[PDB]
Amino acid sequence: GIVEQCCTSICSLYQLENYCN
Amino acid sequence: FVNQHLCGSHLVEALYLVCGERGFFYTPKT
Repeated sequence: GIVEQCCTSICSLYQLENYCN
Repeated sequence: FVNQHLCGSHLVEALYLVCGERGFFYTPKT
């Protein structure tokens, strides 16, 4: 899931945008 | 923006900034 990407590596602001609309 | 691994509360506080006034949600897992 997207949470893993941000926990184990570095979510850029572009990846972070997915958590909202 | 500053690079950091983002988990737990760090992820939540980062999302406030990126999503701004739109708000956001999180998917916890008990």
